[PDB]
Amino acid sequence: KMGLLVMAYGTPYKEEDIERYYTHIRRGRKPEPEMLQDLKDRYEAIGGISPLAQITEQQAHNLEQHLNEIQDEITFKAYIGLKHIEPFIEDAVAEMHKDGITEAVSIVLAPHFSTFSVQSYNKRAKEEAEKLGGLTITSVESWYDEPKFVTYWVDRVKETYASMPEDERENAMLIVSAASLPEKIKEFGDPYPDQLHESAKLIAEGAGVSEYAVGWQSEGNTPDPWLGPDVQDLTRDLFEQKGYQAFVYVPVGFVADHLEVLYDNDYECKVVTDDIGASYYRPEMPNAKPEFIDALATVVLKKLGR
Ligand SMILES: CCc1c2[nH]c(c1C)/C=c1\[nH]/c(c(CCC(=O)O)c1C)=C\c1[nH]c(c(C)c1CCC(=O)O)/C=c1/c(CC)c(C)/c(n1C)=C/2
Ligand SMILES: [Mg+2]
Repeated sequence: KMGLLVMAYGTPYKEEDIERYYTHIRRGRKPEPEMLQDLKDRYEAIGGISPLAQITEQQAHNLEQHLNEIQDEITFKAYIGLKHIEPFIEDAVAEMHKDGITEAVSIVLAPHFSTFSVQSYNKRAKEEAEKLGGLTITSVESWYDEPKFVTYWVDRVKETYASMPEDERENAMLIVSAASLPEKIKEFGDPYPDQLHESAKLIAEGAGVSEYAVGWQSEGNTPDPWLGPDVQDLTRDLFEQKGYQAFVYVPVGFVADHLEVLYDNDYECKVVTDDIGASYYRPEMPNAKPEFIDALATVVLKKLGR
């Protein structure tokens, strides 16, 4: 019986939880009334918060079921650990420990390694396990290069391009993005930026797309600079330089239909394309599709040498 610790940033399960989620992200400070209202507005804008938290649940559940289905050596038990939403990462480890689990494999629902989004989760998780004792966690650190994951996006892209009208297919620009982070991660030699660039190349060459670019999105609002250029500005600058008739957005850094994709892409990036008279394209996110789950299953099994 092995533990399967699945971690992610987290999304509120109920609208009544939006505020605390914000506080947690703001590290103890409740958001300003307007600031809070502006987040609530965005969730409504995309159809409600309700569906979002369910996707992460289905991903972990399906991953557990598939891993236990494709091989008979190990029986996995999934535990969700989130950064800003209960069950928190430390709560999930505590529960694995309480349940008697002595060995566990963890994986973050973000393909690129970064200090802020993968290393900090693994660290928090392992430190809690050590404090409890008798629980050893083996952590997946990056999987953006897993061929089945790359293939997933390559196929979604080939399809989008093959469904475009003639004019666009010859004047389209592919934008591969991930969640931006403070530039100070460089102080730690964080390869996050490099992994994104490689992720973009792998997908572009796989789909046979030659015109593509790398951008960042969803940066937080702090006094420090964040990884740029932002997808919105990148789209404008690229249009100004070649007048592309279409932009295809691949938020490879994200795995589900969350706020960053449904809003920051489907709304804010479409605002830019609409403004410049270009079509907007954004292939389906992995969510809990079997093709994606099989990719994660292979990633976990490989980490275990199986
Ligand atoms: C899911 C994509 C993502 C998000 N944040 C990070 C990532 C990887 C990382 C991060 N977001 C960050 C940080 C910490 C930056 C730091 O250490 O200063 C990381 C690693 C926080 C941040 N994020 C935001 C703010 C305003 C801040 C600063 C909070 C403060 O006032 O202290 C904004 C959000 C929000 C809405 C609350 C979301 C959903 C969110 N951030 C941008 C997205
Ligand atoms: Mg924003």
